[PDB]
Amino acid sequence: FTRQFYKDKFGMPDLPPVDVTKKEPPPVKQELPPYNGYGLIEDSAQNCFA
Amino acid sequence: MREIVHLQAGQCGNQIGAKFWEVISDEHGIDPTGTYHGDSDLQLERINVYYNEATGGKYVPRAVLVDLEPGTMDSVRSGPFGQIFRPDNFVFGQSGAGNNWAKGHYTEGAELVDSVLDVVRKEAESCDCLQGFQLTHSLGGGTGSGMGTLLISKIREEYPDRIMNTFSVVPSPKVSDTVVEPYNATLSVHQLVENTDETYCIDNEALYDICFRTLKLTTPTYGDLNHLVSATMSGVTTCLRFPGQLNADLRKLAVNMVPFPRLHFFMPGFAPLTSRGSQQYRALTVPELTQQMFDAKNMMAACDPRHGRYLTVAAVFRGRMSMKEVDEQMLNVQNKNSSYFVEWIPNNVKTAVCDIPPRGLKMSATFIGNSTAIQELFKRISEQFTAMFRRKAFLHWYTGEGMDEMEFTEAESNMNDLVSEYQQYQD
Ligand SMILES: Nc1nc2c(ncn2[C@@H]2O[C@H](COP(=O)(O)OP(=O)(O)OP(=O)(O)O)[C@@H](O)[C@H]2O)c(=O)[nH]1
Repeated sequence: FTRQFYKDKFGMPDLPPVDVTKKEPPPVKQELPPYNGYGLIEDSAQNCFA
Repeated sequence: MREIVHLQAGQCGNQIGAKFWEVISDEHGIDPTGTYHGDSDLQLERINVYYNEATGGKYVPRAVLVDLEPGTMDSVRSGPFGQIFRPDNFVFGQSGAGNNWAKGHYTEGAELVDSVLDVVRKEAESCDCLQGFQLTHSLGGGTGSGMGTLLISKIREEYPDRIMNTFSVVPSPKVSDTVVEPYNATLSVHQLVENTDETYCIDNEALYDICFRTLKLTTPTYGDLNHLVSATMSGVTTCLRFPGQLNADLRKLAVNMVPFPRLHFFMPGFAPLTSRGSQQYRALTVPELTQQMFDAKNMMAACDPRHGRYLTVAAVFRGRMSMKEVDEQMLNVQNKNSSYFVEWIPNNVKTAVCDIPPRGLKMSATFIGNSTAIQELFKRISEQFTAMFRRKAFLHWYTGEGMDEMEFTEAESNMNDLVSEYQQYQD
């Protein structure tokens, strides 16, 4: 309503809103401490999670 | 020069021969093919303790395989390193094992011992001067026992001046699968102890307990167990091939460990086995190394030495160490449990410090100690043998093969003598 009121009464062109928000990057998940040599390259993954 | 030739016997002598040789080859950077890819000058320099050197830089492992059923030999053959093994050494017979100690000791071996002896003395002549031979077999396993008893018996007179190092798997006390296993064990142990000087006792249950405890992986393969035991053996092997302050000699260990003529049976233990998050959750300090190093749970041979004490102990450590930390930890362990050792020889501990680390982790070690930790094992086998023999079941097979029970009597007699000797010395 404001930006259509201005376009005729005060005769105002377009003024789009500007994103005034604040942002942050994302983090990353914990990976696997590499193959110790004593385990299994696929089962030790499931084992060493939580 | 000092060097060693390997013998793998039985259908688990296969097991471990495969795993052990492949582990060493990966340590030394030899490809699965054989073309040496030199990256560690020292191991290139001292490869001769195990390996001859062939053209173009491949190295025969001076190891010999013995079995009866060609399928297992072909399977290990098919393994990633059967090509680095020998068509030369691939001697084998035609019969079926029958899992029969009697047949193995009298029928089947009677046409294989000849050829295998020819091969082994061929290799002995080929090389300069052995320290001896390491033989990997089973005591409960039928044909492994049947072969190995006769083989060691003959090589005893063949060379009375070398190291007959033997490695044996103890039957799971909870189950032997094969029900004649106690009979095979009582048959074997007599000649085993009579002929050998040093014997390694290992049991499957404790390795399974380790797998639950720190491996925590819940999906183990006997191959993973073999991976462990290969590292175990490598631990005591590293000394000879490596420089720095360390008494490497197996005869050194023998004269520092073996108090009496007939004490031979020893129990292993090893150093950091890294868990799920201990990789980044464990600080590698001599205190914690010794802490886990001398622990009941990490022990994996037979049964908790909580009941008994330790006659004598020996420990070798791989990495950049110094004497003060091992010294002070020795003081602490002596002053902590003044009773838990035998007064029979004060300061019953031996140390060794390999300068060379393993490839990937900084500090490792090997434990080996002689204790009163076999009483329960052979008393167990005593009750089993007595209970099954009192009605002489499963014995007509052996009568057909040509046995009699007087040898059973003398076997159990010698074994009870071992019990009595242990008890009277320590207790
Ligand atoms: N590589 C390998 N070895 C095994 C495995 N499972 C058990 N073994 C053990 O290895 C033992 C020893 O085998 P051998 O020394 O070849 O015994 P044998 O005189 O040839 O005759 P058997 O006792 O009937 O096998 C067997 O009794 C098994 O208990 C496995 O899954 N893989």
